[PDB]
Order: sequence, then C-alpha cells, then structure tokens
Amino acid sequence: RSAMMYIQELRSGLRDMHLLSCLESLRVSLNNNPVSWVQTFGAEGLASLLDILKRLHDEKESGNYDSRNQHEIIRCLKAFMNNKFGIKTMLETEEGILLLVRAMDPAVPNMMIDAAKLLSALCILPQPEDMNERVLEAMTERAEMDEVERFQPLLDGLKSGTSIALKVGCLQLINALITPAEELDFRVHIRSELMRLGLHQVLQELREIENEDMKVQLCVFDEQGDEDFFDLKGRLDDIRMEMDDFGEVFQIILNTVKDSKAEPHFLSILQHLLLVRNDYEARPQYYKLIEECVSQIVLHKNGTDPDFKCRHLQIDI
Amino acid sequence: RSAMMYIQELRSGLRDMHLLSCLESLRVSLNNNPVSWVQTFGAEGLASLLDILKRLHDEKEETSGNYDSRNQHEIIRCLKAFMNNKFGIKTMLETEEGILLLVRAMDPAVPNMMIDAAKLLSALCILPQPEDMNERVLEAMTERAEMDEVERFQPLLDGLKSGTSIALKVGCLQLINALITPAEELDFRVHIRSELMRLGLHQVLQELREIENEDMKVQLCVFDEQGDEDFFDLKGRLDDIRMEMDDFGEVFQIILNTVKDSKAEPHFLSILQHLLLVRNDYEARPQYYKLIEECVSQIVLHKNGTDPDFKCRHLQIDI
Amino acid sequence: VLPFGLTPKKVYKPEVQLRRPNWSKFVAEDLSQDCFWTKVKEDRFENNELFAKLTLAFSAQTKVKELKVLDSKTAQNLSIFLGSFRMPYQEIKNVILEVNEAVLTESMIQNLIKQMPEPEQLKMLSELKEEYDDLAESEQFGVVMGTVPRLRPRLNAILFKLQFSEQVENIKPEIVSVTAACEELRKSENFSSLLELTLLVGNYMNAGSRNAGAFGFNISFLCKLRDTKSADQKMTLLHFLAELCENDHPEVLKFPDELAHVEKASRVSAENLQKSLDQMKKQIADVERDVQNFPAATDEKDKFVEKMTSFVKDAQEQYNKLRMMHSNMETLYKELGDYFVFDPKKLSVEEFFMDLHNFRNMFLQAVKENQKRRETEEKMRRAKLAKEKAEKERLEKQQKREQLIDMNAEGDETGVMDSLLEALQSGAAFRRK
Amino acid sequence: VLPFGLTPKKVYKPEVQLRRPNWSKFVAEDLSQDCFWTKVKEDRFENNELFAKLTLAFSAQTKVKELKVLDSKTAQNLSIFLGSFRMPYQEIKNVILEVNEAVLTESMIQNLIKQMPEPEQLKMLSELKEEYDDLAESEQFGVVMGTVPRLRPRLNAILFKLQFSEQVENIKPEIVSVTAACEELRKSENFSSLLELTLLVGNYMNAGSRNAGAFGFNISFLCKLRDTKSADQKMTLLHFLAELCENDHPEVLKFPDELAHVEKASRVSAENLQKSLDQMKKQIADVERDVQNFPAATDEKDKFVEKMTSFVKDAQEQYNKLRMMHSNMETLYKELGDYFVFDPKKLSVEEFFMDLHNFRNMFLQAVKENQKRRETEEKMRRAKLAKEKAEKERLEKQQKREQLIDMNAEGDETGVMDSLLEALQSGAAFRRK
Repeated sequence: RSAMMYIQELRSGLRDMHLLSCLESLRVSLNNNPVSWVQTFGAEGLASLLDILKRLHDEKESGNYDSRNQHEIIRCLKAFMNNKFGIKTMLETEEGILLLVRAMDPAVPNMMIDAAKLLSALCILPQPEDMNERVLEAMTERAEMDEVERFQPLLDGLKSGTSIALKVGCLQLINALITPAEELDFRVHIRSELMRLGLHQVLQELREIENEDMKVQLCVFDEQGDEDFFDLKGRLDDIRMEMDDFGEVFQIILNTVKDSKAEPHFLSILQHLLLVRNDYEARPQYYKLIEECVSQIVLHKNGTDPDFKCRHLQIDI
Repeated sequence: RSAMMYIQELRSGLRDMHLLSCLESLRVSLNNNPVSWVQTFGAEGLASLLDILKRLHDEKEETSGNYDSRNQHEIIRCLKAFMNNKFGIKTMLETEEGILLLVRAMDPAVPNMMIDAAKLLSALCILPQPEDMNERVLEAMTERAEMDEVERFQPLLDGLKSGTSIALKVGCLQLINALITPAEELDFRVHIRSELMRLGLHQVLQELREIENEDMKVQLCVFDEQGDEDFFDLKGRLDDIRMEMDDFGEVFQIILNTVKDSKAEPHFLSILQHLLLVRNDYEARPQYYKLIEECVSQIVLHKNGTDPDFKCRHLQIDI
Repeated sequence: VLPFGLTPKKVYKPEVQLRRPNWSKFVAEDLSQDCFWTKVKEDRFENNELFAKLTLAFSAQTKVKELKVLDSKTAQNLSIFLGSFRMPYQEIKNVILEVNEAVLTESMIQNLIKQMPEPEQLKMLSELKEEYDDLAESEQFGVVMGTVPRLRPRLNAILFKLQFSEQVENIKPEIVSVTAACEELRKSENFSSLLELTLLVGNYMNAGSRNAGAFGFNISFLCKLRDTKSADQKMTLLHFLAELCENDHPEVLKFPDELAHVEKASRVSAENLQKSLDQMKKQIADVERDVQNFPAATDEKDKFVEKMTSFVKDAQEQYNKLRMMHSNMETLYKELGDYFVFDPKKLSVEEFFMDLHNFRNMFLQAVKENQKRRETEEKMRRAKLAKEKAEKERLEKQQKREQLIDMNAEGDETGVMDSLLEALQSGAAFRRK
Repeated sequence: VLPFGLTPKKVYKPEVQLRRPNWSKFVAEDLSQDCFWTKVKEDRFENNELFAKLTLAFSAQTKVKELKVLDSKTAQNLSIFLGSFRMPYQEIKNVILEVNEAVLTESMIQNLIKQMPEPEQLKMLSELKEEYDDLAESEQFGVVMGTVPRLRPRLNAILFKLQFSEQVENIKPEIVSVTAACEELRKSENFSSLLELTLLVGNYMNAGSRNAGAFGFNISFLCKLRDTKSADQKMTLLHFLAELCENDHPEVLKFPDELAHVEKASRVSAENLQKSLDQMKKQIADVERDVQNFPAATDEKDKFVEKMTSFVKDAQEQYNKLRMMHSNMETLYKELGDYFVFDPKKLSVEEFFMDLHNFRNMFLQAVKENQKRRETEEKMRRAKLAKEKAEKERLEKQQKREQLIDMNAEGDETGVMDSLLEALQSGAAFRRK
C-alpha cells in the first residue's frame, strides 16, 4: 500500500521533529494495519529503521533530544515484532539485537524499559536454538566497544535512584537470561557474575518494595536459584556414589587441577592436613570441621559462588 | 632433739583442737630449727603427716559446714616448712601419695588452703630433677578426678571464677602456667591448653584482664607469652612440612596412613568428594581452592596455640 | 533295579539345553556305607526356582547343470564366489580390460587371482564356446575369462598398480628416519662433547695399562660405561659423567633432545629396505616387459597398453626418487662409519641406532637417578641439622633450670622453696629464649 | 714412530690406582684425515681438577717339626683347623669322652668329623706316643685323638644327639598341619553344603546325557568349576554358585575359615616325612648298636655308655610319639578317601590339599568378583535412572516454554509479542521444575 512511501521517507534523511513525526505515524500504521501490511515494509523497511538508529546511537557532544527519535524507533520495532513475521525477520539482521542492547541506557529509563522488554521476549523464544546466549553475546559485544562490564547497564537500572518500573524491567531481563538456560554451570556462572558486580546488596533493597510485578520477578529469581542448588545437591550425590575410592578420587582432583593456578593451593590444603595435631580425639574433629568448611564453600546456597572478596566466613554447626 | 616425739604425738590419734595445737607447734619447729633436725624427722614423721591428712580427707561425710578442715590447713603449712629444704623436696617426691593428697587439698570452697597447696604443686612443676615433674602433678589431678567423678581441671577453673579472692585467682593461673610452661613437647602444651578452653577458660580469662592487680598481670602475660610461642612453633612446623613434603602422591599417602581406620577417614573422603564440586570455570576454580585453603589454614594453624572450639562456628582472615 | 541302600535321584526334563560340567560322575554302586554322598540324598536340602535362574545364565541357543572341464575343487570355490560377487560375467571382463579405477579395488583384484582357474583349464574351456548355455555357473565364468588375452600377467599388473601407492608409504617414512638420525648424530656437538669428556676421564683411569693414550673408543662401548662402578658399588661411571655434565657442562644434557629420529631408526630394517626396493624394481620391469609382448588391442575396450604406459613412466619416476634417498642414506651411514670409526658393514643400521638409543635412555636414567640421590642428600643433611638444632636448644633450656637446684654433692639450705616462689610468683621463673 | 698429523696423548702418572673401563682403544693410526677423533687432539676442552674427585670415587685400595705319618693333604688342613680352634688337645679329648653339654655344639662336632684323619692314620700315630714332643701340631692332635676308643662311632652318636631335638621340630609341626587339615575338612559342614549345592546344580545341567542324576562327583573337580561358563562368556559356574550362596545360603561363605590348616598342608612333602622318620629310626638303631659294641670305660672321664643309654631311652620315646602321629595322619587321609570317595593312593597329601587350597582361593576370589561386578551394576543402574529423571524434568520445562508461541507455520496474527510480554510480567514464561 503506502509502505514503500515510509521507506522512501526514512531513506530521504529527515531530521529532528520531522523524523519524529514520521516515525510516530509509522508506529500507528504498524500497530493498526493487517499483518499483510507489515510484510511489505519487511526486511527492507526494518533495515532502514535500524540504519537511522545506528546513525542516532553514534552520539558525540546537555544530551540529545533525539532520544525521542531513538525511543520512537524502539516503539516501531515493538509493533513490527508484534507478529510472527517481524520477529523472525529481526532475528535475521546482523545488528538488530545489538542495537536494542545499545538502547538500554539507564539515563533514559522509559526507552530501556521498552528495549529490555523486547530483549526479554526474544530470550524466551523456542526457535531458534539458544536465544538467551545470542542476547548475552550481544551484551558482551556492546561492553567491549564501551570498555565497561556487560551487566553494568542492568545493575545501574536497579540502583536506588531509578524508577520502580525500570527496576522490574531490569530484573525481568536478568531472569530472561538465566531461566531458559539449561546447563547448571552456565546459570551459576552468570548469577555469580551478577553478584560480583553487586547484585546481592541490591536484592536486599528490592525485596522491601511492595510492587506486584516486582514481587513476581524476585520470586522467579529466587526459584531459579533454588533449583540450581537442588541440582548441585543432586550432582554431589552422583559424586558420593561413583567416587568411593581414595586413590581414584585423588587422581581425578589432580587431573582437573594439574597445570592450573588451582594446583599450588591443593598441595597447600593437603600440607595443612598433615598439621592437624596428633591426638586421638581432637584429630577426627579437625577433619569434621575442615569437611564442614569445605562443604559450606562448595555447596553455597542461592546458586552463586562465594564472594571471593568477602574476608569473613561463618561455618555453622 | 625433740623430733622423734612429734611422731608419737601424731600416732596417738589426737583429734579436734588437741591435734591442731600439736601441728601448730610442729610448724613452728620445722621453720625455725636447722636442716639437720628435719632429716631425723624425715620419712617417718612425714608419712604420719600424710596419714593424718588422709584421715581428715575421709571425714567428708557432711558438707555445708565442717568442724576440722583447720587441721588440714595446718598440715599444708607443715608440709611447706618441711619442703623448705632440699631433703624434704626429695623425700616428699618419693612418697606414693604425697603429691596426690596435696591435690585433694585444693578446694575452691576454702581459699587459703588451696593457695598454699597450689603453690607447692606450682613449685614441684618447675623442678629440674626428676624428669617429667609437671606430668606427675597432672597425673595426681587426674587420679583425684577419677574418684570424685569430676573434670580434672575443674577445681582450678572454679578457683579462677570471679566469686573467690585475688590471691586465689592468681594462685590458680600460676599452677595453670606451672603445668604448661615446663612441658617440652608441643602436642602436649596445646593438648592441655585446649582442655582448659573446653572447660571454659577463654570466658574467664577476659574477666581477669579487667583486674588491675600486678601479680595477676604477670601470670596473664606469661600465659599469653607461652601461647604465642606455641603458635610460632606451629608456624615453623608448617614450614618444615612445606619443605619436606612436596610430592602430591607422597603427601596423600601420609594423610591416608594417619587417617586409616579412625573416625577422620569418613570426613577426609568427604572433603575430597566436595572438592569435585568446585565449579568447572577456568577463573572461579582457583578462587575456590584459594578460599578453601585460606579457611583451612585458619582452622588448623589456629591462633594462641589451642584447638578451635568444636561446639561453635566462625572464622576471619588476615592480616 | 533298587540301588545299594538308597533311592534314585530324580530325572529332570529341561526346557533349554544348558552348558554342563563334565565331571566324573558317581553312580549308586560306587559309594560305600559311611561315605559322604549317601548322606546327601538331601537334594531337597536346597530347592528353589533357581532352576529357572540357572537355565537363564547358561543356555546355549542360537538342481541341473553338469561339469565338463574344471576339477571338483575349483568349480566349487567359484560357486560360492559367484553367489556373492553378483556382477555379470560380461561386466567382470569389461572392468579388467578397461582397468576401471572407479570399479576395481585391491580387495577385488586379489580375489580374482585366487579364485581363477589356471591357464590350462581356461584353454580347455575356450573350446566349448558354442554350448555356453548348457554349462554350469562356474564354467560360464571360465569360458568368458578364457577369451581375455594374457590374463595372469594382466591381473598381476593391475594388482601391483592398485598396490603401488601403498608400498611407497612404507619405504619412504623409514628412509627419512634413518637419513635424519644420521644427520642428527653428525650435527650434535653436545654428544661430541660427551665423547671428548669420556675419553679424558677414560685416559686418566687407564693409568699405565694396556689402554691409556687412547685416541678414541668404539661408540657401542657407551652402554658399557655403566658397567664400571665405584668401590662402594653406590655410583657408576655413567652416573659420574651425568653429574659432571649436570654441574660443569650443562650444554651436554641437551643431546637426548638433539637425537629425535634415533628411536625411529632403531626400529627400521637394513636388509628389508633393500629387499623392498629390489622387489619393487623387479616388479616395475615385470610390467615393462609385459607391456612389450602384449598383442595389439582388438576391441574398443582394451585399455591396458595405454593406461599401463602412463603407470610405468610414473612408477619409475617415483622409484628413482626413492633409489636416490636410499643410496644417499647408505652414504650417510658409511659417513658416520668413518667419522666415528666403526665398520659400517659389520654393524647394521638398526643395530647401531639401537645401541645408541639404549645409551640415550641409560643417560637420562643416570641424570634422574642423580637428582633423586642428591635430593635424598639435601633432605637428610638439613634433617640431621634440624635435629642438632633442637638438641642444642634442649640442653640450653636444661642448663637454665638447673641454675636453681644443684644435684651432685650438696650441703644444706632451707631457702630453696622461698627462692622458688620469689621468682615463680614474680614471673622471672619463666624464661624467654 | 710419529702418527698421521698429530701428537701422542699425555702420559699420566696417578697416585692411587683406579678401576678402569676396559674398552677397545684406538691407537695413533686407526684414524683417518676427516674423522672425529682427530679433531679431539683437544683433550683440554674439558680439563678441570676433577682427577681428585675421580680418584676419590673410583679408588681400589685396601724347621720346625717334620711329618711322620700324615700326608700333606691332611697335615695342612689340620694346621688351619687347629688355628681357628685354639683349644688344648688334652681338653678336646676330655670334652668328647664326657660329652660336656655346655661346651659342645652341633657346629663344633661337625668340624671334627670332617677334619679327622681316617682310623688307619690314627693307629699309626698311637704307635708313636712316646716321641710326642718331636711331632708337628697336626700330628700332635692325632696322637691325642688316637687314644679315644672307637672315635668315628663315638662322634657320630654325639652329633645325632645334639641334632635330635632340632629334627623333631622338623617332623612334628608338619605332622600336625596335615592332621588338622584332615580333621577340618572332615568337620566342615559348610564345605559339605557346597558339594550338595554343586551336585544339584550339576545334576540339572547334565540334562539327559552320560552324566545326569549322579550321586556324586570327584572332589578334585572343584577347581574345574571355573572352567564352565556362560554362552555370552560373561561369567562362570563357580561365580554362580558363589552368588547363590551369597544370597540364599550365607553359611556356606564361612567354609574357607573352617579349613584353617589347609594351606600349611598343601606345602608339606608326604614323601619327605616318610624318609625323615625312616632315617630317625635308623640313626637310633645305629647308636643302639654302638652302645652294645662299646669297650669298658677304662677311665673315669668316659661317660659315653652312661649318657647315650640315657639318650636311646629318650630318643626312642619321642620317636614313638612321632610315629603314632604319622600313622594316625595317614589313617585320617585314607579316611577322607573313603568318605569323599577318591583313591588316596594316586594323590599325595600335598597334591590333594593343594587342589583344595587352590579352590578356596578361587572361591574367595569369585566372591569379590561377584561383589565388584554387582557394585558396577547398582551404580550404573542408579546413574541411568538419574539421567532419565533429569531428562524427563528437562523436556517438561521445554514444553512449558513452547506453549507460549507457535513458531510453526499457522496464520499470521498480531497477538504474538503482546502475548509474550504478558507472560514475562505474570511470570508465566519462567515456569519452574
């Protein structure tokens, strides 16, 4: 119909509020025409939307008002992807998921909200294969061109000054990245990266908020970490069954530690084990408390690594 | 001179006040008279003192009020005056119950006797000859504890508790030190200091640091000193292990040999199993082993030369 | 019949036939009165459904056409062969004549040679052409193969062709190995440095004997070095030489690494290489002479003479490159023979390099043994010093405590106890050091 | 004089003589122009002050009287023997006649026997008794020993005596070991039960042929049990039996402990106990004859007739206890033959208790092979259950995320995203388990 007119409008090089007025009515057309109409705008039309965005994202200097333009593109993208074609079409662009990630600027909350909301929906898709890993891959790509932490944007959207809805959308993406992932190591690896960046002190603040959408997300993040602990508890039982021979287990530890920075430490541990003083009654209790301490460090609940910066440990009963 | 007659006076079986006036003049003799006089008193009169002492001890068929524990304290003063010379020391040690009955004399309920009794044992402990002296004193305390069904250090602990007196608080810590400091092998000094902590010394010790007594600070400072020596020696024994045991297979065998057929076997196996859970991340896995190591080094190479408390939980890390 | 004082053992009827022990059985009248096997009429003493658990583990379950020429053996062999090959007899012929490289295999040609009737029979079958239909399976193959000219040589040539690019990869790697080790031994001045070092030590030891002032020694003697040891049988000459290189000439210890291809040379065959090439040369000239006597191709399908002319130029091109490498390798070994002065004809290549390999390993052995012995000297020196350290300090403690009570032949003093408590209670009676 | 373009190697003169490598050297002119050993006119390229160190390790440092009777064979040997003995000749004689128990040992006597000149030469020496001082050391000994009546017999009896209690402790333990094992193997009803169990299981497998319904089998066959195995070749009859015991009859597992002495009897030679008792009886009968044929003790010191009769009484007493046990032992073996039905004449006692000992060890080995193998089963069955359970839970979680969106092919409508975003908000996208 009039779809080609929009493409010709976008490729013509409009600016400021002209570019805005057009994109606004394009969002309307996208949201109100049949699915038929979106397909004719198609890969061609999306490509230009993304080109315009790629131009805008290249910002060098208080701030640009063209965040209205950026956010309005994100809005078209939602409308475009509001039907099965749009999604599969966006997943095919080389820079679509990346440009969304770049639009997660905590300094413009409402855009990040809408962007992180799309990225979350992509994450929990069945096809193609490992969607979450692609979304994560893109976050890493953005993190290297900026020289920051790939999760800094997300954590920043969670800190106390930020709006309550940004906080939800943020933790929503967190769960979108963790939950669909199948391998235990990968879930714990990512969660431990979040804690490393400072997620723990934040979640404390977040639980006290009585917002329904928020409470739901914290429930999911809790549930997804409680699962991992169970699977780890399970993994431990598999070990306790297969590894019942002193020589065999000890060989496996050497085989995994050999030629890694972890090697000197293991010898150091064993050298200490010689020190447990020679006394009939005190010795087995040293080995129990040692076992207690190693049990706590290894089988850390919440499905996270222990904080390796934390310099004090309680080792209970 | 007149020593042979003090022996007869003891065996005629004097009681109540008549015995006390006998022992009080005997003490006066044993102090002011020369060395030669006490030798002809010697083993005979001493084993009488220790038999009347043994008699009065088995008068414990009533508490909350005794009639003749004033006699007991006089014998202790006699034994002090007796042991004031080198022969008496030598002769005392030869008796089968001379030391043991000096230990049954230690009672927190009646302060003054325990001060003098624990002061004699504290002297015996720091003796060069013969050999393992402090250990004999310990054996007596153990022997006493057996027949009473109580913990062997319990009286020493009860005497330290703030309810008593300042002279007794010191006198008990003095014997604590006197039992620990002469002992040469580490595994013993620690083994005993750990028995003191389990009985709850650490709680009590932090109350005695409040008291502004000089004779008290001396004993705390000496106790603290000897406790630091032990840590230092344990740290040196750690260095010897680091330089002699550097093969994995050899070290693991040694532990295995030490742990075989005990109750620490199940625990050592479990430690190794748990090590197989330290996540398979290139970066986290070293940090796992470092933290584990770091924790262990605080459990085993524990400060002040005592076992960690096995009924509690908690641990900090450097520097 | 009624047996010797007891009643018959029940007849079982099994479902599955099981595997059985074949013991020497005892029947009724083998026993005696008081023997063990009479008391055990107790077959009931143990009875279950294990009979069903046992049968589980131990079950053992799962016209026309006459001959005219061929002998009973050959015709039979072909009958099993042709009921497996399944290719048409006209097609078999065509694959041979064309030498079709997509169809032919090493596996395929080899089987033809074995299963083939021999020239005399093929000739005798070639005269029955007209009655082809009345013949048997095997003889049909026979007549068809009969028309192929010079089949025995033709097949022998096809086989060698398909087999050629294999035996190239058997000779070359072995040639290269020996070539390299020869160059490796010659180049290494660290091994050279050991021989010098060994001779110097050697010349001094021979004092004024039948040896001494030797300008060298045979290189095989290197393994004999270990044989000469110290008076105390605790260290050898080889151990000495290693340790003297460990301390004063570290460069030397790098030679077992300089000799990488020596092991692979220790495993080759001098004679079998010559055998293999001489067997190849004859096999090239076999086809070369078989391509000269061949009759001119009388159909459009005979691609032998064309294709095998491409092979012989190609095969001789590769053989001559091998013949080069080989005689070069032998030159290099003759070269080592003169450089280190040893008879290259009375000691084979594998012989030499095995001795050299053995010595190489003997040498590392000596080095490991030395670091191991030396570590046991360091951990025994310090350990005895850590004992002399404690014993001196233990006597230092005793000499401080005895300075209060003197035990030898004393007199009198009633102080003592007063002197004990004056320090005990004042804290001095607890030394530092 | 003068070699091929070079100078002779320095002539050394060491202090201490050293052990040396005896190698085939190369003299001046074994070398050619371009050889390696010509380049090494160096000899300095590796010079130190190691000669000290080398010498240290390989240093190899640290008329009267004529013979009248005896040959120089015996007259020389005695000179050495008497050099080690140092005992007065007139005392040795007295210790022999008295049989002085405190001075005499098995070693001492055994030397005398060996060193003594034969009775012919002792006689010829006791005819020269007067001229005692003119004789040599060796012959002086002889003149003393010549006056001892019947020496060769006297000394033999003394030896057998000093050797008697020692050789009883060679027969006895072994007589007991075979007695015990014969009685343990007779007492063991756990062993018994194994046979009963084996027979049944065997009787069933033997189906309907040669052996079947057999009343017994030969105890020998016990080791051959391991030789019957499953068709899949995974496990043996022994194993099955062992497993049958392990589960259904745990009592049977105790039979290796009931046969305590069975090992010790596997090692005792049956033929050597027979020889030993036959020798002991002989040696007794020897001293018996000696005592009867002895002259009257014509001096106060000759205690031989006295002490040897006191030894024959005792040596015969202990021997009859020994024989009783042996004949008892042999009975109990023949008893076993009759009981378990086997020819005791064709299998020696060691041979029989070896087969038995071996079987014990096969059974105990089969028992741990059953445990280890069964342990492999339970772990591998738990590991696959936990993996089925993990995979089941995993699929359930997958489907719960797929009930969101049909990425399949259905008609295009505009819910999709607004439908995903709602499930994100409510938590429906993050289903649990």
